Amino acid sequence: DQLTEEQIAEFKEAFSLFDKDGDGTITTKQLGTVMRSLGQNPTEAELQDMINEVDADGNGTIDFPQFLTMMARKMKDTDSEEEIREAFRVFDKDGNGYISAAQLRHVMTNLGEKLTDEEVDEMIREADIDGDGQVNYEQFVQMMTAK
Amino acid sequence: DQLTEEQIAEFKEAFSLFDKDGDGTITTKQLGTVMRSLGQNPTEAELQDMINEVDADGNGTIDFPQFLTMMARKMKDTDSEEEIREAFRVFDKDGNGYISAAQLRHVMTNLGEKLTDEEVDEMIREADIDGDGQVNYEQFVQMMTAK
Amino acid sequence: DQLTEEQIAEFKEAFSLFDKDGDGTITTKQLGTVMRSLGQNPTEAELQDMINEVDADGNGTIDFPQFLTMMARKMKDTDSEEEIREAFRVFDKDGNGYISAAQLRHVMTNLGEKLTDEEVDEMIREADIDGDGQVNYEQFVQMMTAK
Amino acid sequence: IRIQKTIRGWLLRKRYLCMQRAAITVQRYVRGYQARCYAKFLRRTKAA
Repeated sequence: DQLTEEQIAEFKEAFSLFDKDGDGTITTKQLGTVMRSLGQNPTEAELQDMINEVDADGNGTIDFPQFLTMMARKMKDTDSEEEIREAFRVFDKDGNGYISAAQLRHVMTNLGEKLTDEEVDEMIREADIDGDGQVNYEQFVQMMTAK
Repeated sequence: DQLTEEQIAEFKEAFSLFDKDGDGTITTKQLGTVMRSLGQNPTEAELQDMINEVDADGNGTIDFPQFLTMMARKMKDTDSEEEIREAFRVFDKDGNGYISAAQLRHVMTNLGEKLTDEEVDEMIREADIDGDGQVNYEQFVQMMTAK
Repeated sequence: DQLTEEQIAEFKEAFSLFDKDGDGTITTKQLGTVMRSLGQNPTEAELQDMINEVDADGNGTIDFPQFLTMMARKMKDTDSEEEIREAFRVFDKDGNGYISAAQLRHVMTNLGEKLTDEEVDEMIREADIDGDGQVNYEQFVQMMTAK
Repeated sequence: IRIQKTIRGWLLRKRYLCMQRAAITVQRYVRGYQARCYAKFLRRTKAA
């Protein structure tokens, strides 16, 4: 619920960075953007839930108390590398960490959250992913938790 | 009398099984087929009587309400298992509890309402009847009555 | 008959999959879906019987302890690929390994408990489409055994 | 005549009963396979 003052300062500074209006309270879309920026773990469905909760509030901006509350909601997940490495393994029929980009991205987009074609293209290009070869995921999650 | 709705539903399901049209009406041939398939025993004379009653309308198809009335009228008549036992005892000339398979086959083939010899072979194979070995009438009646 | 902890973890994982809340509580229909997802195949009538047996007395929904008790008491391996093949041969009046798709749909929808048309369409599309209009139940049983 | 009518009736009854039993078993296996596929689909969607 209540975080370390270091994280408080980091969140306020991220606010100010994304405080285009300068109000000090982050917008819903800006809330999702900074959640993506701060290594948080929001779901697209969870993001829409937060958006509609703020719309019910009606201000359109995230105050610090609710921000800390949804920090608590995020860190209650306590997700680690190993669970999603295992998820990739069950997706990796090879089992060697090297996974085919084509089928992996098809399952990634078609099943569950649907990705736009652009997002897939830039994510493949910038994440050293080969066009059709077998790409390792372990380093990706290692630098997930490293960030 | 009023028939229990569970039996009515079972009868409707049986009708729909062979109803190649799905309209609740079917040809009198399959009417008799499902009449026998219900486990009841109508005489072919009674079958022809029912067929002519239906043909009086000229439809040639057994609507479900008239089908239910036919079911009730069949429920009116109920022969007993002891009657079948006595009928088989009549053909048990030896009276040793066993009857000859070949003579029973001849009885089936060349008496009254003659039926196909392939049906006789069906009786032989399904009731594990030995071709020449004596077969107990009572065991046949019991496994016939098990239903 | 306590269950293995790996199976317990798999049950909780299935609860997370099926239940959006992910609290370990699922509905009776969800109970049947999870029963049939684990590889145990009881009939719809059987599933209703066990549902009435448990009666959702835990919290109105099949929770984790009642789920463990049900899987413990209803553990079985009655499912056999040869049994499925024999049943399909029973369907196969011709006995050529192919059962008419229209006849199979009619039997599934009309006989006994009524399957949803989507289920029959899924089964038709699952097996290879054939020119004769008959599904080859041999390969069907093959990938039923595979997964 | 009584014997033969009863016999043919019982034969068709047994045919119908065997049909019903086979259909129930096949429906049970179909539903089991469908539920298994749905569970695997849920796993894939969650991981994705």
